[PDB]
Amino acid sequence: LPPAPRYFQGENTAGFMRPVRFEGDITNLEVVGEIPKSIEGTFYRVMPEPHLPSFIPNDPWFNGDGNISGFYFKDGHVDLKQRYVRTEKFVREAEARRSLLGKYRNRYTDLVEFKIRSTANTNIVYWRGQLLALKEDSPPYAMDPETLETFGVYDFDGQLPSLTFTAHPKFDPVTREMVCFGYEAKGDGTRDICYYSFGPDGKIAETVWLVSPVCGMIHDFAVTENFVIFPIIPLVCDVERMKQGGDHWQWDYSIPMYIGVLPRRGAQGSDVKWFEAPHGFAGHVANAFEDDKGHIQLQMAYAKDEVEAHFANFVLDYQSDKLPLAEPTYLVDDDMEFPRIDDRVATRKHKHTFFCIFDRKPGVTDFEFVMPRAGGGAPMSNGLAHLNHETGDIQRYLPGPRKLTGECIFIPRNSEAAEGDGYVMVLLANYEDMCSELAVLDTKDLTNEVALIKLPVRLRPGVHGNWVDKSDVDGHPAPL
Amino acid sequence: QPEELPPAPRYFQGENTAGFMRPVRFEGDITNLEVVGEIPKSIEGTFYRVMPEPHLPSFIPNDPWFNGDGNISGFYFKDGHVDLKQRYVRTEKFVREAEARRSLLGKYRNRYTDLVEFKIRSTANTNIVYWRGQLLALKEDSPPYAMDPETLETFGVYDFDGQLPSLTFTAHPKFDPVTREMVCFGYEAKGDGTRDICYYSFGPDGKIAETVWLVSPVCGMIHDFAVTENFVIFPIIPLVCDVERMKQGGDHWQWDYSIPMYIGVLPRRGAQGSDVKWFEAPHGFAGHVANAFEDDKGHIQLQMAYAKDNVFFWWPDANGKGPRPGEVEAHFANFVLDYQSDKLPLAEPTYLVDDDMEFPRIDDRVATRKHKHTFFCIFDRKPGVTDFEFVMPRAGGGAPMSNGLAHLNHETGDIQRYLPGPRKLTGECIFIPRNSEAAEGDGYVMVLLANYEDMCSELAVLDTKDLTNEVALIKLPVRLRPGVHGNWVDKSDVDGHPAPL
Ligand SMILES: [Cl-]
Ligand SMILES: [Cl-]
Ligand SMILES: [Fe+2]
Ligand SMILES: [Fe+2]
Repeated sequence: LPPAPRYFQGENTAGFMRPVRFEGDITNLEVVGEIPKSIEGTFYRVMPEPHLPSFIPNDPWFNGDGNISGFYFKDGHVDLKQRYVRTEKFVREAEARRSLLGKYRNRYTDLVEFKIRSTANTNIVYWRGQLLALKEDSPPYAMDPETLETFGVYDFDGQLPSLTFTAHPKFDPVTREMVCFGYEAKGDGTRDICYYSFGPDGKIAETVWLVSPVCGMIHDFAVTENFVIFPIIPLVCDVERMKQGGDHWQWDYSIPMYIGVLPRRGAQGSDVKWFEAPHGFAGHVANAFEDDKGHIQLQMAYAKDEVEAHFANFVLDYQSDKLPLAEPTYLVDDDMEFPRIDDRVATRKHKHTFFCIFDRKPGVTDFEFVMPRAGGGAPMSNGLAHLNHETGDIQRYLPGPRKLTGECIFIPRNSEAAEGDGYVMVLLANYEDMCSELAVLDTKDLTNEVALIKLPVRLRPGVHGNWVDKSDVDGHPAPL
Repeated sequence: QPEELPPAPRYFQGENTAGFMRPVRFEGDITNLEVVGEIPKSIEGTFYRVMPEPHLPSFIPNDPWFNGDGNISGFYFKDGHVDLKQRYVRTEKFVREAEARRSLLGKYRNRYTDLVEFKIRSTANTNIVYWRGQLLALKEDSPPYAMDPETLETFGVYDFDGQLPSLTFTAHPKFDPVTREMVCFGYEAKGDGTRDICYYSFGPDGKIAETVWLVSPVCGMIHDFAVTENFVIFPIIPLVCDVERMKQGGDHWQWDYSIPMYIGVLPRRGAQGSDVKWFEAPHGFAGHVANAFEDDKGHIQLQMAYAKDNVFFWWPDANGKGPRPGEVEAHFANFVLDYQSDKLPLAEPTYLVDDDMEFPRIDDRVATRKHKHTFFCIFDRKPGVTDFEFVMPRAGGGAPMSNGLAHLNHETGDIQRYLPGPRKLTGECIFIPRNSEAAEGDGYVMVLLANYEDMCSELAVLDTKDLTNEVALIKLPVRLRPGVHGNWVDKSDVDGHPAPL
């Protein structure tokens, strides 16, 4: 076997990116200010954090084993629980005490044969009394919301029709359905997309097989009352390249940003229309909804070719036979990503969005101090913004010149709160202290920290996270 | 409000919790620790160490470091790999404060400052030893807390199946490698300010063997003791307890300039309390015992750290006077005691080395018998050895400092010194026999380093053939607060203690 290094080396594991690899508990986290006493629930977030040094030099950040953080809030107190997902990779590498899984999404570089290659390191969502730890090349891993014990790879009682499960399922607040898909749904380099949904009784509802015009990355999707929408990133998979030891993904300058529209209920695969947005990068979906003309308003981060994407509105008409789309309109000027809405209006008209920004205004980030301490290979964000879509008012939270942010969560103030009224939480990297902090903001004034929770350790830059409110028996908020 | 408790802060403040002393308070696992160099693959066992680490901010401003809840680290070694397991002792203090989510226990050894009545006040934060399949987490004002060596689960306060005769159990029991006895005592054994010492021992069958009640000439701190084939020896630190001072909110301990360093000698087997002889060493501070043994004349050679002033300077005299931090040096002293002698005053001890030293360890395979190897912490004040300008603003305020280890060969007089570097400090070391046939003092030394450059802890592995060379440096991703005592439990020892030489 290629030798297993006994310590981490290279930019992906330097400074703030150095793996900690802790599993366990820190109760009674230190707090500056006051956590509102009525907040009750858990903030779950996932970070890639390699458990063992990779035998692959400069293994990318996005290949790291999924480590789940839960912040448990009650009566103005907060406790941390942290545990690795017991993926096949994690379990087999822990038993061997060395790395065995190879390059990102290239099984031809693995030192042993894996059934499931998931690092479960992209998203952590709640479904019917379990957490689902998500990686778009794999089924979910089911976990206990209270103990963070791993139950195992989850196939929804043998109903899962796809080899793959998106990191970005949508929760319909009216129907209580989890709306899902997988791309490369029949394995490496396949153009198969499987669209499927689960009702609140846990039974599969939709299953539709459709065909992508290229084997492209479909990272995120959008759901409206009557449609599901598949934006394709121009990253394209060739299995022949992989068999020679090459990358799963390669950028294709020549192709549009395809946006597939499929009827949400009772469709065949041939019903998909592959609209052609101008060449660019499909970032995260904020939300999509049908307007009173029945046209789809798709709001998502969009880049051409630190966060360098813009908050785009695409207008889609399923009835239109013209496949080429106009350039989108832009809702704000900011370099942005990681958009969140009040999920009580998901798949319907939203008028509040919260997102990460990278403000390049001189002085906002002390780059001279931060860059030599930051390591490499994770998105950077130096603030949050709140857009009111009705008034056009924007509030910006800037944590400080020596701090960066992850993706935020939104918490309704209570079950009677107006859309976008409540609290925002976001994990900060404090490069001064080389510690993580959890900031609690009131949506009445996003510029002010109501509480700053001071972790005694670093949490590596992570990916997605979700709020599970104690008032919601099914873990998801009630519709507005 | 009229009965309102003093407020509990929601974050740590003060020097005792700044920089490297900032509480982490993590419980759980870090497996497969990063290693520079190579851990010798034949090393198999666990290094257990305890640190005081407050779980909740004290209602007392600037609460001393030594008031922190006992947090147990285990470093599990096998086949050149090492895993960390970390867990708090479930003391009454820990459990009740966790349930209230606030501090309730008051000053060090002053129950009159507690916000509620405790049955057991232990923080179990001084030592962690192995006895008959359990860990015992030790604090000299309390019985031990029993813990699982594999999971670090707390079983609870331990009274040795109802046999424990004392309210108190020393942090420094001795393990006789020939008889396999655990030799123990407690001072203040009948409660606050009592002069009662209970000397007791447990055989390898778990049954109590000795129990002797004796009387201290003063209510003085007996932190450590020594055991020979035929004697037990009680050196008293001139820190003295007055209960009347405690009732007014004052310190348990206060320095007494006027008294000798008393050294009590009691026959080890079948004695009455009246058989103790209270020898009078010159006024000074009784530091840790390396080891004691009887020579061929039957005289006791007691080897211990000894200072001429108050090492525990945070407990000063009645006028609040004492030494500054770093002012008092302890030296490696040899006291000669003859139980048959009727002269109570003793000569000044002889000194084995010049170094400012403490935390002496021997090859415990010769404990209570003649030893010819000692490993100890040193504090070298030679300019440049510690970069104080860099370290002091990052160190917070904690235990007196160590910037190296030394190995003394008592036969040859040869000393080797391990200096980890100008921006690193050391804890107490452990000694590991190379194997069951190794000569005395032949094997490995481990020591936890505080690396102030990286603000991380490291575990250094040394071979006794050359103490100056790190064979492996284990790089923890976190800080472990400076701790107190630790012990090696070798996988080759069914009872957790090495076989006699
Ligand atoms: Cl598990
Ligand atoms: Cl326990
Ligand atoms: Fe994503
Ligand atoms: Fe001690």
